[PDB]
Amino acid sequence: TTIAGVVYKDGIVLGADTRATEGMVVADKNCSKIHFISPNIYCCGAGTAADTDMTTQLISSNLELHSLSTGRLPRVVTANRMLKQMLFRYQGYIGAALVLGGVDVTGPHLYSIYPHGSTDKLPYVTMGSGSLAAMAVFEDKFRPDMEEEEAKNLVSEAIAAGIFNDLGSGSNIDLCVISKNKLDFLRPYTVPNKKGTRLGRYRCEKGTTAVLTEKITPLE
Amino acid sequence: EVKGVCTEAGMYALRERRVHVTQEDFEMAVAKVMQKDSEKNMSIKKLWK
Amino acid sequence: GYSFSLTTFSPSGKLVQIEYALAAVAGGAPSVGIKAANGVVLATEKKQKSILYDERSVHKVEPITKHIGLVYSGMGPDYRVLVHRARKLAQQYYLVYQEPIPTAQLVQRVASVMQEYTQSGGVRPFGVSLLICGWNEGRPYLFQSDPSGAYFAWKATAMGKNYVNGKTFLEKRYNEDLELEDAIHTAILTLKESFEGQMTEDNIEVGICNEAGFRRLTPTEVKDYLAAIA
Amino acid sequence: SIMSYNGGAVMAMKGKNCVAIAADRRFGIQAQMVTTDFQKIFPMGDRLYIGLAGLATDVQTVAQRLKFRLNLYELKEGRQIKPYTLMSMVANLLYEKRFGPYYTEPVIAGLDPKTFKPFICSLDLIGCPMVTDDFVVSGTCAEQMYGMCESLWEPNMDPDHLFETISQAMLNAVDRDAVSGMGVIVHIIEKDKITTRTLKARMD
Amino acid sequence: SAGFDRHITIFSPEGRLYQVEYAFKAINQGGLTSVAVRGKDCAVIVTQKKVPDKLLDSSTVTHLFKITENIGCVMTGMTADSRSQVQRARYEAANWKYKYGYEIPVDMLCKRIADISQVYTQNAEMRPLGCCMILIGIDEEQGPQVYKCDPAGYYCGFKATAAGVKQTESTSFLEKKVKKKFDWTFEQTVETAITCLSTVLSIDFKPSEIEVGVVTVENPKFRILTEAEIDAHLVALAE
Amino acid sequence: VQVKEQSILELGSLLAKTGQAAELGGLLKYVRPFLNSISKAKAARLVRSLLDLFLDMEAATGQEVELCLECIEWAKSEKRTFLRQALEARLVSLYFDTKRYQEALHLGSQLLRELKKMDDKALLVEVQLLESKTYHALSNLPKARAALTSARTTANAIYCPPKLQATLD
Amino acid sequence: RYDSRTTIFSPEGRLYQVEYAMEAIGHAGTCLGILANDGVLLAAERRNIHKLLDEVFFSEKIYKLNEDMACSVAGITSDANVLTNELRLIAQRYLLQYQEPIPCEQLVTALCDIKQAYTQFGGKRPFGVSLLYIGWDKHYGFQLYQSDPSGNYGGWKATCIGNNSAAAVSMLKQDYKEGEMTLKSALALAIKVLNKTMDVSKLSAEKVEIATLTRENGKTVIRVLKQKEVEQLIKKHEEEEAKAEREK
Repeated sequence: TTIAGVVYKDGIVLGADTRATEGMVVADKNCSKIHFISPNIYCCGAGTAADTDMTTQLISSNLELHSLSTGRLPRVVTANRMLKQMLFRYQGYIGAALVLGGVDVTGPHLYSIYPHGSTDKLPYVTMGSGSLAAMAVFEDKFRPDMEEEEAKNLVSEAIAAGIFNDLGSGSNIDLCVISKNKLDFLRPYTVPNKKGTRLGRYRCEKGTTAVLTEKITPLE
Repeated sequence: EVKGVCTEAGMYALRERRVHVTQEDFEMAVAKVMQKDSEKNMSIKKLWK
Repeated sequence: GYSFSLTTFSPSGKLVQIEYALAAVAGGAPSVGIKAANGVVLATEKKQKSILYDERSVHKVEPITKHIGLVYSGMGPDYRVLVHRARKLAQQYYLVYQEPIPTAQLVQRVASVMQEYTQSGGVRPFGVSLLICGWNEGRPYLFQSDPSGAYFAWKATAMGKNYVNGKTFLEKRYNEDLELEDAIHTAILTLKESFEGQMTEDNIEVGICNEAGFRRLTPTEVKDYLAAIA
Repeated sequence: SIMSYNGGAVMAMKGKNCVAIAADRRFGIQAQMVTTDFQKIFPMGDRLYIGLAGLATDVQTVAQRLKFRLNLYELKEGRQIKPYTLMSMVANLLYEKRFGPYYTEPVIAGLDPKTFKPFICSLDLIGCPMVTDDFVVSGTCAEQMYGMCESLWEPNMDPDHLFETISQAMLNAVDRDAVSGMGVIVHIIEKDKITTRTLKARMD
Repeated sequence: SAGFDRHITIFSPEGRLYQVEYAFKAINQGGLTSVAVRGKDCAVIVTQKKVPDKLLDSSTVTHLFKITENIGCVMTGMTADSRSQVQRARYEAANWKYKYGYEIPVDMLCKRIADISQVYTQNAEMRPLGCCMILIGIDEEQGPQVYKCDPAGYYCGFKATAAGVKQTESTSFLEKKVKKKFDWTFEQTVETAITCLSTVLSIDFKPSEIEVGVVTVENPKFRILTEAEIDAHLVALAE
Repeated sequence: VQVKEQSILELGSLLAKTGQAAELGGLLKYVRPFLNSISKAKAARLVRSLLDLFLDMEAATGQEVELCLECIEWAKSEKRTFLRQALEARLVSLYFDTKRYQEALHLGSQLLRELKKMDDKALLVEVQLLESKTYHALSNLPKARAALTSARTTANAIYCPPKLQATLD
Repeated sequence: RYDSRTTIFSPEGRLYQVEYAMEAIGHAGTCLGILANDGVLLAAERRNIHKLLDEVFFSEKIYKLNEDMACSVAGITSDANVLTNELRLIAQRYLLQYQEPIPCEQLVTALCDIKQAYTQFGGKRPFGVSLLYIGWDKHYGFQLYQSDPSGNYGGWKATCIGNNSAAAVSMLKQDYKEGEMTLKSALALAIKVLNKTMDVSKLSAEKVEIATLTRENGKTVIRVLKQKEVEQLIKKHEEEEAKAEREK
């Protein structure tokens, strides 16, 4: 698990990977780790998978309740206050590591949330198991107020450093670009890893398995 | 109210300066005499289904 | 009269205080709703008592989800309660089933909310009837609740004051198959039946359902729609 | 562990216009079997099944609680349930016992009620949904089942070869397991009919 | 005629209820009138005071109440019900900042006030607080606003505002006033806010008998005018 | 193919505006199996528009009333009830244009044996009002009064008489 | 007087609020079930069939409740939706507990104990709803039951509703069958009874409703039969009137 975010001169680029493991066995080769919050705010999830999923759906339901009652666009600082106040009440039992990012009237805002309830406003963050590898790419190559394709090149470089570290991915590098007006979301942005071809004949025969009892039930 | 049919059917001939009374005069007089309560808004009906 | 209360019957008929609550519905602002072949059109009447009232402050056509809208005819202060009830109730379906709630499902539940205030014995019922629209699974829908707790499924109807003139209008008017653009044309033409003198872009307020979701109309289109189109 | 107290193996596999599901038959305490007719696949409406594996208490418990909520759903609405809708229903039921959790891992397989589109997914013991396009497996002998399905699966398969692939995947993997076996039942469903077959396996 | 529902809060035959609309004439025992005016980028509250005693103080009389640093209000009706209404307004303005992390809009606050006044009509067994509230505030990308909350649970935002005893006479003056397209350059606002109250009450007041609260988009803090500069605007209109 | 199909309607409009009748009346004789090619319900607007632009041209009445009778006998053998009743209502209007004396009344009586028995309503208001013209044209005042009064109570149940109201008024 | 809450008793001595609710159902719809060997049926009436409605559910009086039972309804509609959502929730609680369907009698007594309990605890109305029961079980087969506002019930072989259609019970005895109780013999009896009680003549198909329940291969299908085959059932009875006048 390797997630990262950055703030360029106009918006926020998020990045993640596509592997969920159970033990030391790859359970999923294509998992979505970038979650919807609002039409300007997205959130990357890390930690316990079911804890991050059920948390990111509740707060996204409250902001849809909030903004439709209010009648205007939500704020990133509102989603910051809801998450750190909920997670503090569970005393860190819910294991959720989140990267919160969005563009408000006041501009872009990027946060990092720890499962005990501590939040940090930063221009660039990494979370997850391979966060140590992705952070070294940032500090070597971050400069303030980058352009669009310059910032997209930095994140896909930083995520790929964690992929070629352990607990990487069956790689489909994801990107979510949030700007002041345009919103992008790219699942197959980069496929660096391919599965090799199968060079053997595995001809399953029509009748090579003994059957004790058959049963037919039609439908309509 | 059979009389009310008989008076209003013959009344149609009076406004025509006519003494002849047809079957069409009665069939228009049936809808005139017979009416209904015409219970509107239907919410009273479906509170009480 | 026996009535005076809600927890007892009359010796002959039914509950009288619920019938008196329907009298406040008929003394409200008029409204209309027409179900067309590709969408449902809601339209209501909205006049201020003076030239001082800001018209763009409080709205009548009110969205519930991205495909469900709702109007009323009664008292606006009681209207804001069950709107906020229906918002939070619509999210509870989506947290469980992860799917936008169908329009026949809220009316099971919103009418059960208006049910509960008709119980004993120190509370009052609502004085608001509703009209609920939406386009779920291709076919669009148009329902109507009441303070008693029952509900319907209309082709076209009209509530508020002078509804009997709008009903005999729509009985002579509404056919089976028209588009949404012809539906708004006969939805303002039935609002002109019982409205007051001037009808500007701020006297009416109109929302629609497409299959592309629920939307309410800004006064730029509504000025251009009422511009000489009857 | 607690998952290794009774054993079990549930496999689902997606075909061209059809979907198959299979499970074992052995019921038993840690080293002592009891019977060979323990049901682990339960019908939840037509053309849509579910498989359970793990602790034998929570297999019979959750399959009754889910049946409790399904019949109340299919009466408030005249329609049947969509396969995406059941996955959200099961994930709600497991997450309510967040700290008292049921020890099972469900596998859902079925077709679309309107179209012919198949659907497979599996969940964790606390309700993490995970949809795939080829196969899902659950039970104690999970690592043996990944070794068979990664080599034998083909994308577009008729119901003839899909039955023969899931047969050889279940027989060769469960015979490597010790606490699973004693018979394998296979359900293969499609738009027109439902076929149930039992296989000739090692009874040791 | 009715007669019927004139003790408790139930319906009448056709179709209203009387205990809520007896609170509308419960404002008028204050013997007072308040005027709010929004013309352009500023906003003005004006309200007279009535001091009937020399032993009575001056500082503890003012009906201008500061809710938050950018939101002020004025209260009419009876006195004791007015201050408990303000205590809920000060309380829920701070809950918005705590729950949601930013300053509450003036539009959102009257929803939270009128919904509390709504339950007392729907559910019985509490007297429904016979007072009226007028708000002002500055909103980003919306300009200044003037809102009014009612004892029934109704609210509506509107430009020129009167309350107290003399609504129908002051609003009749302001309909004829706000019909010409004159600009409102922060002293066109105040001078009309004075002379409307000055002719409807027919007082043309001496400088020490009123209060004026103000807010402007150059300093969005709520501000109560000094007695010296009240005299400066009074000598401005009568040149 | 279809670009020629609407070109028949386009050239037929040129046959009407430039003022030639045997070529346009020959076109109305030509498109009669071509009427068996498109939407049969909305074909009545196509029959109406080609008949109206034919009759608005010039008094060549040897082809006017005769090609009307050709279309009547066609609908005896094609059996579209709404079209043939629409053609008779134009025909009795054509009878009034020259004051054809009793067969306008004889046709209108045979329409009222049909129309008030049917379910369509807006064609009744036309034939009730057009008889009230010709009873007044034959100087019978009280019978034209009764035909007008029956037209009033019929005209109270229509979506829009958007132009027929002023014709009635 | 004694027209207060349900508590109290009247002198001499009875319960006036219960009697007011039991007379209210006569001014409501009309429902009836008939005898049948190897089946059972229900019949209902479409009230206020005005031409600006949709009927998106196509089942209004009838509510299929467990798997092999349904019910009619008659009374206050506000209380009708409360009972049906409660009654379906009883049958699934039993099914969760024993893994066997509810045997069609103690489902009725479970509701009748709820409907009674609002007559003794103050201050509530009683339920102003009577309703029918159809079903099949392992022990007795096809059954009929009749609810009351007081919580009283009773089994039947043919029954109906009161002040609307209380004269139908006299017709059910005069045209009674016993033994020869096939479904087609009973459907012909159903359209004849609804002919007189529904005072609108000629019995248009949009004013009625017929629901059946049979036993087929151990499945107990439940049919809400469509409007097309109502038509050929009505015209059969219209033909039998022209055949019956041959004695005249």
